[PDB]
Amino acid sequence: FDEVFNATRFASVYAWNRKRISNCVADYSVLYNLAPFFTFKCYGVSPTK
Amino acid sequence: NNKSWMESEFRVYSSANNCTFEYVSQPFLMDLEGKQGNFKNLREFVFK
Repeated sequence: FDEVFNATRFASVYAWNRKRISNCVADYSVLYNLAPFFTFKCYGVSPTK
Repeated sequence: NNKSWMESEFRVYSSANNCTFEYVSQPFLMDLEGKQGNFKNLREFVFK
């Protein structure tokens, strides 16, 4: 899931690119522990869950 | 297959607008005719 955000040049502000995610075991705890990825305020889902 | 370059078989459609899902895997047809003749296929499918 690295290639959709962590990459060369991001999308245009006006024209945002869409990436489909399917068939994976994505784990978001790594982003939880990553000092870059501190903004994690989930509105209706437990953030560590 | 068409000679030299990539074939023009994709003439069933010419334009694609918007896309949601993609799935690439091994071909659905595992039957082969390379063994010999005198035998035909009995492919059966149900699409539900």
